[PDB]
Amino acid sequence: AITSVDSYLLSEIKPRLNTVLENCYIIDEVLKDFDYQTRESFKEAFCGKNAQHEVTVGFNFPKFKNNYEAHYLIQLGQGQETKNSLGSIQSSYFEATGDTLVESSTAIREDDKLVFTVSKPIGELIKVEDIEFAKYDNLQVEGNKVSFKYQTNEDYENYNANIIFTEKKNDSKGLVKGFTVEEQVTVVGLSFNVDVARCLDAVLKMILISMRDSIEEQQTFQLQNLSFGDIAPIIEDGDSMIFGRPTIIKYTSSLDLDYTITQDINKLTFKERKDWK
Amino acid sequence: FINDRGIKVLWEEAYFCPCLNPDTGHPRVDCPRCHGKGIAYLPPKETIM
Ligand SMILES: [Zn+2]
Repeated sequence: AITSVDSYLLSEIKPRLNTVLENCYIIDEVLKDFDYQTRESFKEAFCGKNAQHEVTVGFNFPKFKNNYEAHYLIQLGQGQETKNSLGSIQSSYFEATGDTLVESSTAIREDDKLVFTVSKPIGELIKVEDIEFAKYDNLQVEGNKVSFKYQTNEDYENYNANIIFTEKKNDSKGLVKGFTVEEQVTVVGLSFNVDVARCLDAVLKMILISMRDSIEEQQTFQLQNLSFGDIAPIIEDGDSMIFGRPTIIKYTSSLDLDYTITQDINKLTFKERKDWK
Repeated sequence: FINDRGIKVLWEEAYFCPCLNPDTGHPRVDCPRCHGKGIAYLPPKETIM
């Protein structure tokens, strides 16, 4: 697909940041190496459900004033194409497949089959969690349902699973045409307190490490590489300075389009014609 | 002359807050005596400026 690393990072960082900040022992583990007073002051101010201060995330160049006490500024950077395929063919498909998804589901009995229901039509099934079927189990997929023989499996009549699958758009042939790009985004934790900037740096590094395992950047946005700048005053001529430490996140990812092929051939036919010269 | 021409102001005197971290040297961000500024202020004084 076409991709937007900045909007991915914003969407991914915001919930993760919230869920760490609402959970005191995570911060208590992340900041174990800092000075005791720095740790306790940060945990008192920003952390837990009762926290009176708050962190914020957003893109650069807003028209309004931000929470300069603690704010992650996201800042889309450079990139370049790095590797190309022969014919620019990144892949080919017989059935137009959408995004990868993971969904929780439960088995139910139906007509002496077990079935799992999924919210969308299954374009491909990658994994039913914790199950490997035998041929006897007569595994079949149909529409948005996975179906599974009941006879030997009655103990599992309400078994709970996670389905990893991917959507289908439509039944069509085509070529995925495109290339790989290596692209940079900068993130900086702004604070007018230097110890807050240093803690926001630690929290962001933890978040990015945790992010490396996510399906989003396992399937796309691969090879996350991190670089770190000096701590410096970002703005120097207010009533106080604003400090930050930049980090650069670099990703390798595919830019591509679905070139559908309308041509289809369903019968050869043969004829002999005679040359009398 | 100054009392005629100046506006009434409240003046409060700066001092460094004793909440500064004894190692890092930076203010505690949760300090109630100073709201994350390194500088605490004495009670206000009425003056004209
Ligand atoms: Zn203080």
